[PDB]
Amino acid sequence: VGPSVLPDLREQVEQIIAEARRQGASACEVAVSLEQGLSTSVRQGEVETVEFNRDQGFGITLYAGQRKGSASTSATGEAAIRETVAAALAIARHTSEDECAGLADAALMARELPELDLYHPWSLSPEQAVERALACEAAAFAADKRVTKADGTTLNTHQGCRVYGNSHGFIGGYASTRHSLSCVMIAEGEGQMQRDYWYDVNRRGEALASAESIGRRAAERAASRLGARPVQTAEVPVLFAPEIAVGLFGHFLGAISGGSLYRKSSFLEGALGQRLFPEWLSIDERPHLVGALGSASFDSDGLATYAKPFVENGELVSYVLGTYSGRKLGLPSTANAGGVHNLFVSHGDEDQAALIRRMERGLLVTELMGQGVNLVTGDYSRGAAGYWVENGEIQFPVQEVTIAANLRDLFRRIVAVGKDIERRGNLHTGSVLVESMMVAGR
Amino acid sequence: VGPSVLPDLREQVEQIIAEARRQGASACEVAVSLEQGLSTSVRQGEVETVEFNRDQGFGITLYAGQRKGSASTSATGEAAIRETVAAALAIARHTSEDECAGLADAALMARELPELDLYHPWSLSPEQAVERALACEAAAFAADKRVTKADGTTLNTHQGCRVYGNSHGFIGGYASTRHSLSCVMIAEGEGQMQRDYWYDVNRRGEALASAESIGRRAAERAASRLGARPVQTAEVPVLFAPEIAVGLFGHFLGAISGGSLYRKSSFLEGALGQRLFPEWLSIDERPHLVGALGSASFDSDGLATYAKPFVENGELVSYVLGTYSGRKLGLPSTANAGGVHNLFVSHGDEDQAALIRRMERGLLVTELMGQGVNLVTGDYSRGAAGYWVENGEIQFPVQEVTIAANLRDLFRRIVAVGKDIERRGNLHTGSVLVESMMVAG
Repeated sequence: VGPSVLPDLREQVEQIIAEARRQGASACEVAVSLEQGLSTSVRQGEVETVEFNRDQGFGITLYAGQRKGSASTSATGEAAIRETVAAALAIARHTSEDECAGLADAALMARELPELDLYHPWSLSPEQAVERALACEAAAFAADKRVTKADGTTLNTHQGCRVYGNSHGFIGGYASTRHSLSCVMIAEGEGQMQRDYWYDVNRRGEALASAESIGRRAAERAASRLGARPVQTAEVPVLFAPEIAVGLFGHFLGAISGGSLYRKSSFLEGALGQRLFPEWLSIDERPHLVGALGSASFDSDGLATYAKPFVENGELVSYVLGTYSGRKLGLPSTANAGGVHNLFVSHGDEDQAALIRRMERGLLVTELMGQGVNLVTGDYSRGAAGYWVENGEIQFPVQEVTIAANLRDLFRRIVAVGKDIERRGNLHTGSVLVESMMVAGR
Repeated sequence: VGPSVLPDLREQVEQIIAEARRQGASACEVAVSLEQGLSTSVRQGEVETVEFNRDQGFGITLYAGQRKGSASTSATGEAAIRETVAAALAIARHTSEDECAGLADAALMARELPELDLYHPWSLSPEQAVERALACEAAAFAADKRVTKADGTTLNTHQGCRVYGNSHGFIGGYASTRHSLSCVMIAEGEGQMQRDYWYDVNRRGEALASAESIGRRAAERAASRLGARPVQTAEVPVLFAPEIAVGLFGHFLGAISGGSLYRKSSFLEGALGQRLFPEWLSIDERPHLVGALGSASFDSDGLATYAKPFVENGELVSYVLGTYSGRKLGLPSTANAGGVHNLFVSHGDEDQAALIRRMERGLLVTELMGQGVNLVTGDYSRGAAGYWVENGEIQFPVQEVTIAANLRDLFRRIVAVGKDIERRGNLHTGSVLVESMMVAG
């Protein structure tokens, strides 16, 4: 599973497309995936599993005019291809016609594909996987006498190849890697027991934060929570840690995606051209970053991806749409069939410490809990944990509180975005200072 | 994919074991899985996907003395077996010795295997699949003017075959089938949007509750929630709806499983032989039920499964253990490598309506939220929703409250178990009336 195999997979995709044709299909879309890697788990100094995985499959979506049919299988080979295609068509021929259905026009298929350098094999023997996973836990325990237990420490290293093709003649494919190391620790103190973790993800294993650093960090976090208590119900400013900030903007994205929009299940429906954020705030996508964890050179329709803004000086200038979204809404695709890639929120020059100082007083949120977000109405209420701030400092840990606001207002009330930017996924935000929110606790 | 295909999978298992031997592993364990079915989704009267799946794979766990390794693939053939076994061994040979590691003794492999009749293909064209999924959503909307939106209604019908083997020479395998229809609805009222759902599951497609009945129910449930409000903080009795009662006993199971126990991460850690429940309460396992959703004739070590109690007259008479658990704890296996199969909590003759009455005043819980359960200590706190009861009737819907207690005390405080028994999974409980809990709002 490397670039070296990509050619076999192209050939496989060609055969699937050809078979669909032989069987009478109007058009079709095919995806093939190979993946393999090694996954190591440790706990309380014990190795629990060390496992090697190799997974292959393909899925096809077919058309019989305006009728649609899908099928997938992990089998390979001629009979399999014949069997899977025949199934997609049994469905296509017995389901109904969709006006919006069918591939993008052929002129729209990516003409060329940048090299995104996503493939960095990690030479990692299971002996070194176990060595590191254990060095991580041990650094946790070694960091504070009060960290007395662990949930898993998991080290994951994987390689994959994906190829996509359609009846329009498009065929595109890339190989990638992803390595991660997560650590989950339990600490006891002040009449209580508290839990936290840390992790890192990188396409190049070598760029992962040291196993030690990840462990120390999961431990400090666990320990800092000891002695958490509620606070007095009050409307105060709230500071979201970068990794919780990410989820917020996730709700933004969901709300501006075609699916939500045309299902009339989005608070942001119709918001194109509106000020949803502060004048200084921009949100923009950069799909071609070399080595990035969210890079992609084409979307799930096979349109070329391109750099673009979604929010510009506070203003929503674009929804996130694929071909079928666009047709549903009477708009063009934004070459985002399958979502965004490498999203960025613009930020100032202040770090979390600076932002805490600026907040003066309020709630720093480092964890949220529950399903309290309604995308249809923007209504938001979630359990939360973190630290209370006063006189520009962290006074003490907080738990058993809930936070409330409408997202619509929340986004308007963003006071700053920090330069303490998260790098472990597809959405780079720093910490987010919100002017005020309803904090409730008893 | 059914019984006709088993012998091919046996043969495949044999080959893998042989190939393990060829590469010099001391012993091994192999599992092969084939699965296929149809999955239909509908939403607001639209069809969103109709898809046919077919998935095959195998996994092997190898030993090199007291050293252990595992690998899996979904590929097939002489080269896939060679490459996958080679990999499990590369790991075995480069990881450390575990004194407790290795298979169960050969004497213990299941000598025979009852016919559990878990295989009931559903002749369901995608045309019919879609007809039904839609008829379910339509019944929901038709049930109450206030049910204005939907999340998915999903219909799944699948078939599988599993075969497992040992280097001890044990080989065993069964075909099964599993069909479900779930419906998720949204109501609007009273300043509110409320979400709820209903579903059914059965190995026989025809035994599923009608698509209409499932829809009506998801809608009634969504609608009943409109106007939910908090209640005043108080210590009071709490009645768990059967489907939430399942999750409770799940914490109990987790707590008496080998892993929790030897990791010293269980509040029930020395509990064998103690009263944890009312004298009248018993919990027992019945793995051989014909056609049940949880039936199994052998565990993940290949020991024969058998009917047995875990709680007898309120007393914990058994943990849930596999061979590796047993060794860790210095105890025999309870033929429960991979968990329990078809568990039952004993109950009285009262239904949910009867238990509401008996409770007189308190909180009926029909949903929980938040990962608020500490199995290490038993501490429990969770977001909850349902209805308030007074004068033995449901007064109004409740939301934005939490419930708290230690499970240790909670289980001691069980007043009764309803006969409204839950059938859609591995755990058959009725509604659970708890004497008192801390309700906060």
